[PDB]
Amino acid sequence: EHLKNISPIDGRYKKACGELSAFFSEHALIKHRIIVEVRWLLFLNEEELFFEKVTDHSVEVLNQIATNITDSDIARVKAIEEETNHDVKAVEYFVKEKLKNSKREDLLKIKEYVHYLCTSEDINNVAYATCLKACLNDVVIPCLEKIMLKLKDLAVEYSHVPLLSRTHGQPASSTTFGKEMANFYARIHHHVGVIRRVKVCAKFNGAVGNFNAHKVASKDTDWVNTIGLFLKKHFNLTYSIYCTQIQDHDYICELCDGLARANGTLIDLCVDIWLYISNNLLKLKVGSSTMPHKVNPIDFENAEGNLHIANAFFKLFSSKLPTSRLQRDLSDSTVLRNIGSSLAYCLIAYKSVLKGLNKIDIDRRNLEEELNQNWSTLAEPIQIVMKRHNYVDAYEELKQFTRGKVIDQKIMQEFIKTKCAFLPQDVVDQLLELTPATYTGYADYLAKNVERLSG
Amino acid sequence: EHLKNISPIDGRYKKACGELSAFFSEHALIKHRIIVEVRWLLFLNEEELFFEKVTDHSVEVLNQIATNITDSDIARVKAIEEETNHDVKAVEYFVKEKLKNSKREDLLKIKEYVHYLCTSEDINNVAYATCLKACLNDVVIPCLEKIMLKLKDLAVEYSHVPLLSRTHGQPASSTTFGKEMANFYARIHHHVGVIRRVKVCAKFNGAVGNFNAHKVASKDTDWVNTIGLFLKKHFNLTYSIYCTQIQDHDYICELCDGLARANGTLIDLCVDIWLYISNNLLKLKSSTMPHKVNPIDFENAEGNLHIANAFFKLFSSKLPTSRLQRDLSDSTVLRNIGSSLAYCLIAYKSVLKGLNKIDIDRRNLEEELNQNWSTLAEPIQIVMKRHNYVDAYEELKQFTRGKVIDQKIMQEFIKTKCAFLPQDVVDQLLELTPATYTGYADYLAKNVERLSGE
Amino acid sequence: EHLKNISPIDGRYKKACGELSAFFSEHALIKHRIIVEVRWLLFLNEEELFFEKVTDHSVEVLNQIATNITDSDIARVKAIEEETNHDVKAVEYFVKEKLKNSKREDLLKIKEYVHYLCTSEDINNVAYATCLKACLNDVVIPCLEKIMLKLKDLAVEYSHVPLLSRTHGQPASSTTFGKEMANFYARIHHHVGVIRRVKVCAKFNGAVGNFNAHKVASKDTDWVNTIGLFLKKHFNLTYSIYCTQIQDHDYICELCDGLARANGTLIDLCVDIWLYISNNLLKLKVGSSTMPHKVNPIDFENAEGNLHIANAFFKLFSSKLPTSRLQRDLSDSTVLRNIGSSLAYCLIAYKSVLKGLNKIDIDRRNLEEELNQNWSTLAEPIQIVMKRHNYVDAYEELKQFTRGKVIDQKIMQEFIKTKCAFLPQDVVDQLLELTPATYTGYADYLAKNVERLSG
Amino acid sequence: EHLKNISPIDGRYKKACGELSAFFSEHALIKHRIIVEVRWLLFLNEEELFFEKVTDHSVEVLNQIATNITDSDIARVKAIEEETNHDVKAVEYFVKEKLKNSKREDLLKIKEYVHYLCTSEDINNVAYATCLKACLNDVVIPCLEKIMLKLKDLAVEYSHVPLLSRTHGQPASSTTFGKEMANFYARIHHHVGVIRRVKVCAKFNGAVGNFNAHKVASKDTDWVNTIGLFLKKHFNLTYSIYCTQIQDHDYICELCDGLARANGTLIDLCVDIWLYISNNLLKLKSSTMPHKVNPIDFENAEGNLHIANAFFKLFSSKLPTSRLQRDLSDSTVLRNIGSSLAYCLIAYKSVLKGLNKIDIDRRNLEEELNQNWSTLAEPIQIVMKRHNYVDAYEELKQFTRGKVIDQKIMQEFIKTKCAFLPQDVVDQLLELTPATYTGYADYLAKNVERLSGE
Ligand SMILES: Nc1ncnc2c1ncn2[C@@H]1O[C@H](COP(=O)(O)O)[C@@H](O)[C@H]1O
Ligand SMILES: Nc1ncnc2c1ncn2[C@@H]1O[C@H](COP(=O)(O)O)[C@@H](O)[C@H]1O
Ligand SMILES: Nc1ncnc2c1ncn2[C@@H]1O[C@H](COP(=O)(O)O)[C@@H](O)[C@H]1O
Ligand SMILES: Nc1ncnc2c1ncn2[C@@H]1O[C@H](COP(=O)(O)O)[C@@H](O)[C@H]1O
Ligand SMILES: [Ca+2]
Ligand SMILES: [Ca+2]
Repeated sequence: EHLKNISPIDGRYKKACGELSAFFSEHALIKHRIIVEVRWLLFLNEEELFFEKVTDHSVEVLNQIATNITDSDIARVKAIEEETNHDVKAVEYFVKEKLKNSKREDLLKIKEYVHYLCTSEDINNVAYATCLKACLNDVVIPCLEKIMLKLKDLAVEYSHVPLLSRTHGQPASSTTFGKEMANFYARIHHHVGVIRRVKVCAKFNGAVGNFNAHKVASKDTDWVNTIGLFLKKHFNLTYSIYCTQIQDHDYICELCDGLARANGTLIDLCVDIWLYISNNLLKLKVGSSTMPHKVNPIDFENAEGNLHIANAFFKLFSSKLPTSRLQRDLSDSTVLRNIGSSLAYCLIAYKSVLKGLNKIDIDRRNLEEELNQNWSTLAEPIQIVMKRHNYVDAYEELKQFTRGKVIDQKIMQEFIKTKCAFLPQDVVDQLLELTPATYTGYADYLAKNVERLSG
Repeated sequence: EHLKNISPIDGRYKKACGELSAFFSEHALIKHRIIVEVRWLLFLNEEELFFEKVTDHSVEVLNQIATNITDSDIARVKAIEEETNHDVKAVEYFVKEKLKNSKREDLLKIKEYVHYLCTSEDINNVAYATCLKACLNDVVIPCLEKIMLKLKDLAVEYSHVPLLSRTHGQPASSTTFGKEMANFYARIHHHVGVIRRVKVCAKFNGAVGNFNAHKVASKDTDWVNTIGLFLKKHFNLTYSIYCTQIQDHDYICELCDGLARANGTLIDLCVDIWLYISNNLLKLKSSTMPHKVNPIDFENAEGNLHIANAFFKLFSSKLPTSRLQRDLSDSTVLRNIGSSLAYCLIAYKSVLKGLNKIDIDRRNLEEELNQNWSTLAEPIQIVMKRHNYVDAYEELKQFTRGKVIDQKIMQEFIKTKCAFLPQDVVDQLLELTPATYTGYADYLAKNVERLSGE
Repeated sequence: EHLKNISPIDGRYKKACGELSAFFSEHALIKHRIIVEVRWLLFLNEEELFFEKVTDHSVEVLNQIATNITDSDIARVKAIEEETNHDVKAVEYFVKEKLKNSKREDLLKIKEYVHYLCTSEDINNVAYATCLKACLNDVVIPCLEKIMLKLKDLAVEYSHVPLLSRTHGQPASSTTFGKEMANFYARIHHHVGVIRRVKVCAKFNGAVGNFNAHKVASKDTDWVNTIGLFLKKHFNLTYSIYCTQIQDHDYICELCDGLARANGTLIDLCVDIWLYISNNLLKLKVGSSTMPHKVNPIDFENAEGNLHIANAFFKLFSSKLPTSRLQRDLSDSTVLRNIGSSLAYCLIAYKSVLKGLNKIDIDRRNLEEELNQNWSTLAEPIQIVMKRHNYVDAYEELKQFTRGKVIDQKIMQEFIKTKCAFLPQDVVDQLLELTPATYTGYADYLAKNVERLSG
Repeated sequence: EHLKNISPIDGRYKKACGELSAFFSEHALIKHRIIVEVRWLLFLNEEELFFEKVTDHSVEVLNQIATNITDSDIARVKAIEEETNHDVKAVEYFVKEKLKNSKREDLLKIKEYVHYLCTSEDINNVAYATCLKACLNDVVIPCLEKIMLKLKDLAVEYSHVPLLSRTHGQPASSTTFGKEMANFYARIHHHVGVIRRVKVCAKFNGAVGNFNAHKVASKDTDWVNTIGLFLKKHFNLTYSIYCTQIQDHDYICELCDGLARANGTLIDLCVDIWLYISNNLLKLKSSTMPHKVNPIDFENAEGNLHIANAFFKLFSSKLPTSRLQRDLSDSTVLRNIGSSLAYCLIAYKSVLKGLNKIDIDRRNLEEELNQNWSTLAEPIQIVMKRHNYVDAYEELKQFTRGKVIDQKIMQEFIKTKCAFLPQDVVDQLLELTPATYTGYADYLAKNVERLSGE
């Protein structure tokens, strides 16, 4: 009866993406807001800006509010939100309540300083930044790196296996299966590196970004330095100093754009794998409800759909998050509640990709037969050699010779024997030893050396 | 506990969109697939194409597999699916086992005909078609029609209330608040009419759309006509004859495009109401300021309409393409139709909540109009021209050079520069104010239902 | 040196789309604005709202301003626009000038009534509506209907030609080449009908949509009825009564969405044709710069790109045109100047599709060999017949029999002979006459009857 | 006559973006392809991989094919293309015929090596890479940097000018005009830094990316290292080793995404300036009203930034996918990179034109602040709390119940409800006004270049 859920995220695919609810769910949002509030009061206590330090034990009681958050804690916040119709204000009340309800006298004194000087977005943006960072570092990017590792394994394992290339869908100079996978490794590797280099930013600046309240409360405090310390020490966050009521969200747009480019590469992979399978060059480990031996690339297909959905959210984010009327409009708040959904679609797709990739094997006989039926792809190296030995208009010579004939091995090798005999005999012999399977350039070297040679 | 859900659809906003799960959830899809399977067998029984009509009571027993589907039945399908890793197959197995266990001879006889001649998409597309049609007809469009009704109520109630227009954000010829709401009514009315006219289509054509199986099974049956009947009689659906393994989905794209255009109009409305409120011209029925009331319903709507539209653009771009006789990437995409409509419903309910908080601020409306006498420049020029004056604009410009234009200056222009006019015309110009220069705004606002057209 | 143009529309592809400049170019916009201004004054003359009718000859002199618009007329408008920095105001001045510069005394009287009561958007929206309507009716939809006719011709011509279907890329029950093309006909036919049914709307309502000026000028005139007459009589346009300073643009969004769905179907076509060619089932009329007999589906590929570009504009339009702050912001004006570009990308793509489709022929031998190597697709009709004669678990019987075997003709027909012998012998004989080429259902009937049977 | 062009890029806005045609037009692409071909042959000559170094003067003659390309040369390539229907092939033919006609023996000898070992995309991708890099470095980014400079000039000049903030469109704690411009400066500075750090990549790897031809032609050459050298020495480009027939285009997507994020920030700015102007707080340096001046530069920018972003979203979604070792659908898409940057340039030039019309309206700024004393609710509560007051919000709410909050009421609250405060603190509260309650807005605005970070 998670089966009665409308979103396939919380419905059909909940098993695939459930680990995300610790980062993104209203429960996790409430939890992290409580933590941010508690950490702020702990920092005010540390700094003694407004009161003398509470007792060592009162500090641990203050801590425990943030380190032991229960389901009932969450229900309590929701209960209060029914009164307030303000979700962050409900958390202030909750934290003050737990302080009132504590034994401690010093804690009863300092409870009025909960949320002191803050605006709601001070709490929210840190909650989101810490959840997003931890989600990507602990769940989403590791899943991407698993796909990357499997592509590298495939690149090395099949580095030598000749494969007929297709440009415009049609036969072209050979590659190897390893090399084609190496190409996807190299791109995913680059995408992961760009994404990991985006800095997750936060701010803590009050009503409109200017420390208005803070300046009145404590005129000799350098609030820019004090907040930078707060965010670094309590959250390991970079501080984006310039903001209105909202953090600008540009780092979210950067991350999402990065993930969206990764997703594009993965869609490219999914469709190529589908096409290799269509052409019977790859086989899948055991399907069709009517044909007993038919096995379909349904993991790649499911992945392709969910990568497109993830990218829809990601385009929405980068398009709408950067704009907010004056010192803010609230339309960004609901949009941001869908960051979790966007990364769920990524995770569903990435896990399907992994499942698909682990099912594939090469079909050597089919790979070989295709290559041996596509001798026309040897046109270029014959011309290249002819030209190296001063032949003029090599392509026209081959064109003339093959005119009105169906090009095959016999014709290509007759062309070498009777039209290239002017070459040194060792060069002629090497032309005669070339096959579409052996004309693969440095595909094998490049495939097995991709870890080292990719930028 | 729904608080641990990742999607805001099933978490924070569950209350606002929960009525959608009867149409769109895996439970709803399972339920409707079972119904399609049962009705196909009922139809084969009616038609006697492959066996003689079963007993009257056996057709009652068959129908009850469809008319009493429980959470238990749903969990059973899911259980079978762990084995099959094929969802529709798991429904075939389920209907068969209900038939095996029925304690009816003639039903044991016909159970091998469950899903006879069908492909899974025959079942899926009818299930989606009926769910989407019912959802729009019963939940989604009536919610849009409630916004329409409120906009028309606002248009009538405030038809006569003058409002300083703004073009490029700056003062322009007056309108009325009711008229500005009538504009949105006329557009939503048009959109709803377009959406209602989209024909919901379905197919039931076997593996690849060609009745391959059907033709072998019963070579003298006119299957085009038989399926037309099946779809109309059992589901009240329009038959789209041409298909591959999949129904083309073009009608879904059309409905989605239509919804997205209505959403764009509603975004236009949300931002304008926000601007009127910002300019203190409307009032509404803040954690720091004691008397501050913010347009948070309209802001929430605005955000959720953008989200619905992201899905809608996705559907319209990806649904139309499928590799050859189909690739399966559409299956997972279609599972998001309910989410897209949940964003709509959340947004529409926020609009309704916001519109019901609206009141005019008459004093601020009047004060603004009374400080924007420069907007009477055009009617003064219009009337000068009517009485054969040449370059009326340059004359007014000449007169106001270096002056800050206000009431005194504009009425001085009329009295001293327009005195050549008939005195009755002079007198009418001198009675004009920005609040009375509203053209047929009041007329158009009151008559919008009657004049908005199709 | 149209080759120095930045847009490929006015550069590389100008030959393909040049007929559009009569509808959409700054030249055409100026031209149609002049016509709208002249027609308004003609209507004021007809109606005698503000002056007694000019002389019969003065009417023809007034007409000739709109029916003889030259390149120098256009340069003159631009010259004036350098002064005004207002493009419509420059047209008012131009029309007044031509009236001043006319002989006529009555025309010298009425020239002050040029643009009388109008706002600039009154002129613009009618200019755009008439250009858009005429462009779609005369150029864009006829090109689409040409593709539709070619698909119908292909559907009928090849209605009988058996073709191995592929679902998930893999073998499935047969169809015919005609039938697959018939499917595209049926969708394009539906799209064209939806698009032709959108009503092109216009308005003519002054500053803010309310007839403010008009009501003061002529209090007893029913302006709603008078404008409806003006738009019908002078332009054959539907009147959208409700507007601000701008016509709402919703009909443009409807048309563009319609074209975008058509484009999606055509992208589906382009990729399917590419895949049939990849699989050597279709051949192209005569390529590769290195392989002498290679001919690539470059027309389909070029079409696929330009359909995506057209759809980018179309998504932009439906997303941004519906919103405009209060009684308008001007950001819609520049957006609308790209309607022409959007339809140029459509026309480039549609002409490439036509060029590609006229190059295709079937490759019967390849079509036949593939079918005859895919006997596994006969699994379903064997099971269907077994079941009709009371066999239980037919699929499992076939599965058991083929276990560990490579399914081929011999195995499938041995299954019929030795596992289906319980069937009436006439049914057994019909099973034994079935081939993948003859198992095509009613594909042939449906393909040749698509004109009549499509909805 | 350019007035007959369909695209506004080459029609109405030709003047604003014409400098782009040197980077992006078919003429520019033809020109750069010729240059790549010539430099490859020059490189084979330097390396002596297939023939001995030609004569000193023959290398001068070869280089001049590249350094003096004319309109005539371009028309010649086009002429050849009518025959070939292959654009790069037409360039091979052109360079060869320049060589055949050169009147040099050693050049007649080596002309068969034009395009040796290459695929057309070897030539195309280097041509695009160099054009895109130069365009961004020389035209596009410097135009963004001019907006940055102006925003910083505004931030400094108006650092101290108080401005009533608006959250949800309604009064909030003050800021300053310079501070609100500093916010945009900091974001554009960040975006420009990201865009500048994208590495422009190229390849030169033959038919399918594997040096198939190269390996057969010269089996002992380290081609990975040789091409690295070619690309760095002749074009100053980074080598992306891994490719199919096509370069992957990922770096184009990254640049485009970066530009699109800068565009979103500039859209945010255009709408905010429009809102400030609407609220009469800024003034600018109408066919009907004689004194009306509209923000048409910002409105034009807003529209063209949406257009640039439509292309950018297109590129990022379609460029990354290519069927197998490539499909040709990317070719026609890449021809639109120049158009996308022309929309950017048009928009950036409109922003610059608008920002240069800006002045503050001090009286209207001051008057608004002086009518919004309710915004001092927070600092009053903050200070009460600091001196141990409990539920300060409820106290102020209690006091203002049923009252329209104004200066008199707020100062009465301080004098009668906050009198328990130290008198110096009371005195400071009584000296606060909404115009002086601006926190560190002035400080942050003046220090933005120094504090915006990377
Ligand atoms: N200025 C503000 N900053 C942050 N949150 C706010 C602000 N004003 C109201 N809210 C609350 O933000 C939440 C927005 O909910 P939603 O639109 O569903 O994301 C509600 O609980 C609002 O009361
Ligand atoms: N040809 C088919 N038609 C319809 N459904 C299918 C087909 N092949 C597989 N399926 C099933 O459809 C479901 C796709 O799931 P998802 O990708 O999560 O939408 C899986 O249960 C597949 O086994
Ligand atoms: N209220 C208005 N209605 C229509 N056009 C206007 C208006 N105000 C200014 N314009 C002009 O519209 C044109 C817009 O140019 P662009 O932004 O390049 O499309 C300019 O010539 C402006 O002067
Ligand atoms: N494999 C290829 N690589 C690069 N260009 C090609 C290839 N095959 C064909 N072309 C040419 O690229 C151009 C594509 O033009 P367009 O579709 O207008 O961008 C045509 O001149 C084609 O002949
Ligand atoms: Ca194949
Ligand atoms: Ca205002």
